[PDB]
Amino acid sequence: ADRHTVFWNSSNPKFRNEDYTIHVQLNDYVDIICPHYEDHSVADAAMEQYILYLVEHEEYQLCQPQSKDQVRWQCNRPSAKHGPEKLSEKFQRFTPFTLGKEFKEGHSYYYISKPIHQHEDRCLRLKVTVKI
Amino acid sequence: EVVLLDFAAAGGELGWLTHPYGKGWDLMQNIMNDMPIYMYSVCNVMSGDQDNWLRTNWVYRGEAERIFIELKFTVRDCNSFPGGASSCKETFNLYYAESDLDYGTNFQKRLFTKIDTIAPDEITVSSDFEARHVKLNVEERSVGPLTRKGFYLAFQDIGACVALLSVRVYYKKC
Repeated sequence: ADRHTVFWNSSNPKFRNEDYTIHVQLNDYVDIICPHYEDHSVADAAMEQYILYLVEHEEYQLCQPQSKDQVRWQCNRPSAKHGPEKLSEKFQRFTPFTLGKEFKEGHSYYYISKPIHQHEDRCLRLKVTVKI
Repeated sequence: EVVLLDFAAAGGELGWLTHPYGKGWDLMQNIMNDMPIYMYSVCNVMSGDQDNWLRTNWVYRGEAERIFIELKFTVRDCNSFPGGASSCKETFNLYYAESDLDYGTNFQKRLFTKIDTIAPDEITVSSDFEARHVKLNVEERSVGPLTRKGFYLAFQDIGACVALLSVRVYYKKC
């Protein structure tokens, strides 16, 4: 598939106006790349970490999950030896796994985060629209 | 029990060969019971002609002669799709092969022997999505005597909607 890379970190200016949106096709992947740090550049406490949620429009608008059920992934490996922790979501129409998400042409879908290096100063969120 | 392979225990660090490349089985990530898990999944139940293979790494046999192979997996009912998928299946095939050398990326179907056609004891239906109900099947088979230096397992999908969450291979000592 075409894959779409999203760097999920507060330094990414794409998040600056709270309206980061990407446009994908069915069966594309979105690779959400967690913040990641080389072994000495930044103090441990300054390293960003997030809970990622996949939520409905109302939760995206409020930037607040409605329930823990919406946790999609956690960016909790900020200095992992191999490189950044990555969530790779395939925008597939059907799943055999009932905790996962189905995606439809012509629909839009939403990720928000909450910080674990938690002074929530700012909303990071993402809208993904699936074409026909 | 001496465990020779355990997919879930690798926590996503283990990647298996897929054939044909970029069609078929995909490694997916989800949270279940508040922990991150990985699974190989495929669901091409609408189109013609699926023949998607997932093959493990080469597994060194050591002294194992008879291995037990435990699978845990979900399968979705072919009647649970809006279309009505007339090319949908609810089984998949389990195979193995022994070899004295790892072939690496040179995957040859013909060297594999079928162990079994695997079917879900409990099928996933529509109403399971809204209930967030996971019907996780368990099937175990055994193969032997093994005699070569290592072996592979492989899974062949022919148009089912299947997620494979656990593959454990072990032998028994006394």
